[PDB]
Amino acid sequence: APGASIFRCRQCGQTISRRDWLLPMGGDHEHVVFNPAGMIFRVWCFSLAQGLRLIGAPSGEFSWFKGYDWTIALCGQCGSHLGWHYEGGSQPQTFFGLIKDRLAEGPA
Amino acid sequence: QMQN
Ligand SMILES: [Zn+2]
Repeated sequence: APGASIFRCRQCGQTISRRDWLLPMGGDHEHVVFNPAGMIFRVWCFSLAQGLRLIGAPSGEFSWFKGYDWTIALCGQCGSHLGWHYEGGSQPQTFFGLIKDRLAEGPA
Repeated sequence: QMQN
């Protein structure tokens, strides 16, 4: 009966990812970053996610992860901005950078 | 807003 196993959208409960899918990018699953509007984000990297909607075409501008292009990842249900999808890199080719405090962690 |  684990209580930490899955991540849901904090705003609506949409199923998004699992603890098992945490990815230590550059040796840490957590990355503390800011965007050009100076917003600070505690980003958890996941190899896999579901229930998102990826919007727009990938951009390399201001990428926090060298060699990766990002798209905005919204909650596919409620439209909450949950993070970004990263692609175009190597090892891994793709992953998700999700904003920790926008997810709720709990049992399956 | 939502830029990475
Ligand atoms: Zn949602």
